[PDB]
Amino acid sequence: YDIQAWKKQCEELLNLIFQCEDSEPFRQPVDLLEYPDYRDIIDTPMDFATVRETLEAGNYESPMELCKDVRLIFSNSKAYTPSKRSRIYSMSLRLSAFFEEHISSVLSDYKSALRFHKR
Ligand SMILES: O=C(O)c1ccccc1O
Repeated sequence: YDIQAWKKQCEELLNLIFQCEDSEPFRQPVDLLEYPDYRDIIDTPMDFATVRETLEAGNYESPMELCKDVRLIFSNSKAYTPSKRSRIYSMSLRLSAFFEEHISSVLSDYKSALRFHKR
């Protein structure tokens, strides 16, 4: 029932993601010189370094907020891809499955901690 435990759990999950080869296209903001039409399709760029920095700055109030930003990295890849069989989009799908399988317990534990506190 540790209400604060999600933060270190998310830091550790981000460490695992940064080690994953599938995260390489998503570690830093999409290079706008390499993809000049990116902002014509994507309204809100997001990347894992931004997520980590937001977390480290103390600017997430809950793991659900972090999860919304990570999910935005994946939805941006899905929206920008010219093909559902592209290399970068295929990496995003694997990385998304890995993230979802690991974040589930972080969210569950946080929500359980809040409920225990309210009780
Ligand atoms: O699928 C792609 O080719 C792609 C390229 C740049 C950024 C995100 C992407 O999904």
